[PDB]
Amino acid sequence: ATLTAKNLAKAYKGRRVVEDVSLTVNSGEIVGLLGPNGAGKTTTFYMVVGIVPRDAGNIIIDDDDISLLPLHARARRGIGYLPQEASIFRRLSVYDNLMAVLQIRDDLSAEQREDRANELMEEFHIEHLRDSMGQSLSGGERRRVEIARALAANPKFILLDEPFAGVDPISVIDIKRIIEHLRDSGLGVLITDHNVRETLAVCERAYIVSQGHLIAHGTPTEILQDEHVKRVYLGEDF
Amino acid sequence: ATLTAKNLAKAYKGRRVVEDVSLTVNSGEIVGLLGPNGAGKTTTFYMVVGIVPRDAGNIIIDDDDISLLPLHARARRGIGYLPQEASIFRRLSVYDNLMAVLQIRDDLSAEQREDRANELMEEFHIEHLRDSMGQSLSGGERRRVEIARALAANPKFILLDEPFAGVDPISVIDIKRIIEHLRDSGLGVLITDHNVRETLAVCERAYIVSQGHLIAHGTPTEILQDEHVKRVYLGEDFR
Amino acid sequence: IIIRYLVRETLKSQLAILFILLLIFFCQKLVRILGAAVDGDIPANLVLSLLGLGVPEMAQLILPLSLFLGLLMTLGKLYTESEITVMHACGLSKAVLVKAAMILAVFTAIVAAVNVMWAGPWSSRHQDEVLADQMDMRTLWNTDTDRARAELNWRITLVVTVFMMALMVVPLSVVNPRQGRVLSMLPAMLLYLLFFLIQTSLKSNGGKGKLDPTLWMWTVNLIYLALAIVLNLWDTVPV
Amino acid sequence: PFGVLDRYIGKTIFTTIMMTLFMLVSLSGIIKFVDQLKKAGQGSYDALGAGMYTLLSVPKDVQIFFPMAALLGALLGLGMLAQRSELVVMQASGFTRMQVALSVMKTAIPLVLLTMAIGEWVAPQGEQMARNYRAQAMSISGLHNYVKYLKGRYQLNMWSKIFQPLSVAVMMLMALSFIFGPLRSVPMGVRVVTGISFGFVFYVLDQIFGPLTLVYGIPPIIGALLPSASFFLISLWLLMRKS
Ligand SMILES: CCCCCCCCCCCCCC(=O)O[C@H](CCCCCCCCCCC)CC(=O)O[C@@H]1[C@@H](NC(=O)C[C@@H](CCCCCCCCCCC)OC(=O)CCCCCCCCCCC)[C@H](OC[C@H]2O[C@H](OP(=O)(O)O)[C@H](NC(=O)C[C@H](O)CCCCCCCCCCC)[C@@H](OC(=O)C[C@H](O)CCCCCCCCCCC)[C@@H]2O)O[C@H](CO[C@]2(C(=O)O)C[C@@H](O[C@]3(C(=O)O)C[C@@H](O)[C@@H](O)[C@@H]([C@H](O)CO)O3)[C@@H](O[C@H]3O[C@H]([C@@H](O)CO)[C@@H](OP(=O)(O)O)[C@H](O[C@H]4O[C@H]([C@@H](O)CO[C@H]5O[C@H]([C@@H](O)CO)[C@@H](O)[C@H](O)[C@@H]5O)[C@@H](OP(=O)(O)O)[C@H](O)[C@@H]4O)[C@@H]3O)[C@@H]([C@H](O)CO)O2)[C@H]1OP(=O)(O)O
Ligand SMILES: CCCCCCCCCCC1=C(C)C(=O)C(OC)=C(OC)C1=O
Ligand SMILES: CCCCCCCCCCC1=C(C)C(=O)C(OC)=C(OC)C1=O
Repeated sequence: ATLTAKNLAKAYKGRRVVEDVSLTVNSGEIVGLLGPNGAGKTTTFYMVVGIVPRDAGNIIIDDDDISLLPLHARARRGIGYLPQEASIFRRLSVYDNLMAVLQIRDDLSAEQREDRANELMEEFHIEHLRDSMGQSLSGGERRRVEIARALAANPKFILLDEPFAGVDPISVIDIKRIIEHLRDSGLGVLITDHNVRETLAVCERAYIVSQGHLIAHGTPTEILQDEHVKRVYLGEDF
Repeated sequence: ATLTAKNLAKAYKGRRVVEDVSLTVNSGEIVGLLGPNGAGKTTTFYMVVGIVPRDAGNIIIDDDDISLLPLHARARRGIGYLPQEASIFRRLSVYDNLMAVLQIRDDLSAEQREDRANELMEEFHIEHLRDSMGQSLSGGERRRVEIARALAANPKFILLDEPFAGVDPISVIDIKRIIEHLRDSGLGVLITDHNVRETLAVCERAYIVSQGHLIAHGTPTEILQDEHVKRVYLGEDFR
Repeated sequence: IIIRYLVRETLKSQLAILFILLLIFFCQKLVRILGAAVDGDIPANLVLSLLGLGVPEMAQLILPLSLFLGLLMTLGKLYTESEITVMHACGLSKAVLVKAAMILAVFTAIVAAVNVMWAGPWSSRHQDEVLADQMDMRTLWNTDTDRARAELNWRITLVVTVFMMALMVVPLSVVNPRQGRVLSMLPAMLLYLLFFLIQTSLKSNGGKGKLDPTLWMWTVNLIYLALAIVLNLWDTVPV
Repeated sequence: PFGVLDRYIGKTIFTTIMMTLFMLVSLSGIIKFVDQLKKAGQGSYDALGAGMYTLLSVPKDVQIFFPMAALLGALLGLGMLAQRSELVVMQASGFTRMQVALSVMKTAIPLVLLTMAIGEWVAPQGEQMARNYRAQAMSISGLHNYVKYLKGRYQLNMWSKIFQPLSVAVMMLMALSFIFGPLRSVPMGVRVVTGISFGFVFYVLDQIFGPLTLVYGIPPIIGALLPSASFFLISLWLLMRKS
């Protein structure tokens, strides 16, 4: 599908944080939304998800206006969110919290819940953890479950929030692998973070927003060639 | 002088996070202390400073054992700590922060502090702001006043805690130009941050630990060509 | 499942406040009983056992309060771990937060009603049986239909407040990270205090007779119940 | 001697003590106010206890709320300096831990000189007319010689008022040992809950185990000193434990 976000704006106590950004994502495509910490990148991402209500703007998921909806109604029509910090259900087993989301999708029968939950433990290599509770997993084991249950809501365009967040460079070779896995199932990923040496390697096109308006967009080999981004961000990168 | 550490050990409950780590920093020399998270690289750093009490170690500056000493008495031997947070005194003006720690030193006479303070505000190019409080300075004065205040207590081995720690890659040139300037005044410095791309681009030596102990202690060109560190740490491509 | 997770999690924090708020009320019931025993009746007797006959009278406040305070501590704990923000980012509504605060409130209501019907009377009949018309405290729940200051309403307004305080917590236990975690209770804790200051100063001020549940005791129970619905249904057009 | 850190670490503790005490006496004013108009109607609308219980009973309430708002502001104000990381960097510049202790105690000298100032002149003079302005419509000097007009329960009441300023200086000592004790960068929510727990335990230990000592058998002068000395020993044991 063709999630389109046109003319996003916001006012925090008179201050203007974002004005007229236009970012789209198609299915099977990783787009990045990055920039300097001037409000910019952060508040624009929290409107496509929906925790921050917009001032004036129009979000459509490929046919229909969803811009006046909360986050929880947007999760029915597609969009699936991943928080930055640890958000696994702490006192529940891995199979239980993978099922506690799977109990809500009402286009399944009760014997289709158990096949689909078993199809997700085999896919993400969590069949050896089907009785272990939360708060007893590692940063590469808990992160697998956090995607394996946010994929159980049948989403389109999972959009992750800082999924590097401080981790050693041996454990980004598999965070990039489960992200390139989601492109090969037809889900357009929207990544946004601080770690700019990695998302320019995984993305197909980025959206650098800075000081309000969107300043450039396109393929990451056109980003480093551009001179206008180079004054605010990525000084002498490579 | 030199600051050397000898055979650190620390065990909270059963598991030994630190097992026989040793390092040596001289004057005018950046040296990193790197590694994966939870491998002791934040526990063998705080044992050098003195926040966590050591168990079986021996921390030594040039001719005095300081391993039994707490942090407040270690800061007078020439050790400066800079935490990875704001750490500016908020409701106290930017002149007063460089005055509140100049009054700690007793070998400075009462008139001899003001010309030293005006020297420090001029050296780091922060003379133009003198009455701004500190609740509202910048992201770029929350890092330059901390150095110009922790330099005021006359350190010898200033120990940074995560200097980069989530800033813009245009601000990694301005918080690196004043780290190499910090050693130009004859002052060894021990970076221990997480983001391993620029600590290897600023230092001359490293001390990568893994789960209890050292793995390699060479220059960065003896680490990227190493084979043992490329399995519990960086990976298979770092060119 | 997600309802059975919410009920099982608040209940371990509701059956823990019930033995923490008990010591606060036991000691406070023991402060006032020593004033009538160092100067009142001779304490060679009842002081332990008279305190044990005050527990179904002090249970009229700590049973609605332990559910009110229990839903604040748990929903405050689950927002800051980002478990409720991820609860309805994968598809469910705020109704599952409300349909878990009432299936628990049905449990505490049938303990509050069993406390206020034929358990408070049972002890107050026996409280004066150890010190050996217009009673309104020994009087059982059926024969409260007689005359002027029948306070059947304060025996019925604290079974309603078990249900209604369960509806004011699920929109008010949202925590803003700007205000912090302990400051996002003072909107809710002060609102609970404003309820029992009016409910008590309309019972005793209205028992001798100035204003009774005709136009004053059940309108404050209903401006405060309709507040619990407009604060809970904020996700629509303004009216 | 009164540097810049000495006039900054001892100023935030002075406001947060003085503006907690206002927030505790106003909350104990309102829920005393609505208690005192469920009695009105006898020739006194704002006169029984409603209106003129604001200068006539409030100096009584800055004496029974003063110790547990001295454990508190020295925990909620000093814990603020440890949350935004200004207490580890004072030690990382030379300002030692026994100089933090020396500078919070210099704040206490305006506190304990104020409490026995309005614990002798203002609190009983206010509280005496707080009953006369009610009964019409229905100290140390003044309480020393009354011990011989008996010929017990009152000698405990006098002797628990002379070193009541000592109860203030011990609370800032206990609130200081908690900051150098279980600190762990523990969040501000717990420092609110360990400020009410030992605050409420003080109110119980002052009014239960004060008279309960006297009823069994004791001199009354040590039963008054029990709620402060048992909180001086807890602070002393907590200080000499992590070394
Ligand atoms: C987890 C977190 C949350 C925790 C929350 C915990 C909550 C715990 C709550 C515990 C308590 C619950 C109580 C309750 O259950 O909930 C109630 C409802 C509200 C509940 C709310 C609960 C939820 C809150 C939720 C918050 C959010 C979560 C309240 C209550 O209880 O309300 C009332 C109560 N309230 C309070 O105290 C406030 C309460 C409120 C509750 C607590 C709130 C806490 C909130 C905390 C969180 C805040 C968050 C923001 O807090 C306190 O307690 C504080 C306790 C400590 C608290 C610590 C809190 C923090 C803890 C933290 C822990 C970790 C009130 O007290 C009043 C004051 O007393 C002392 O003053 P003084 O010392 O004196 O100055 C105090 N001194 C103190 O406290 C000392 C303290 O050290 C001071 C404070 C210390 C603070 C320590 C702090 C520690 C801090 C630690 C660090 C923080 C004052 O302190 C105050 O202000 C306190 C001050 O503000 C401070 C408050 C607290 C502040 C806290 C700040 C916290 C800060 C941090 C947090 C922010 C206090 O205000 O008394 C009322 C009852 O009194 C009466 C009545 O009015 O009816 C009259 C009584 O007699 C007297 C009198 O004593 O004065 C003398 C009489 O002579 C007469 O003069 C009379 C009137 O004048 C007459 O006009 O008055 C007596 O009479 C009867 O017995 C007498 C005798 O036998 C025994 O005495 C007889 O005498 P006699 O016969 O002569 O012998 C009488 O005879 C007369 O009458 C007869 C009849 O007429 C009678 O009538 C019948 O017959 C008629 C027919 O005959 C004809 O028709 C009928 O018509 C009638 O209908 C009827 O049937 C005649 O008969 P006839 O012959 O004519 O026939 C007869 O002849 C004659 O005339 C009669 O028989 C009586 C009896 O009970 C029942 O019979 O009834 C209670 O009403 P009640 O409810 O109705 O009971
Ligand atoms: C809300 C203001 C008072 C807070 C008091 C402390 C609440 C946390 C401690 C009580 C508690 C205990 C003892 C406890 O043992 C427990 O065990 C599983 C809890 O689980 C959720 C608890 O909440
Ligand atoms: C003894 C009279 C005063 C009792 C005050 C309440 C004590 C129980 C509640 C507080 C508490 C909380 C909230 C709590 O979280 C906790 O956690 C480990 C405690 O541990 C011992 C506590 O005591």
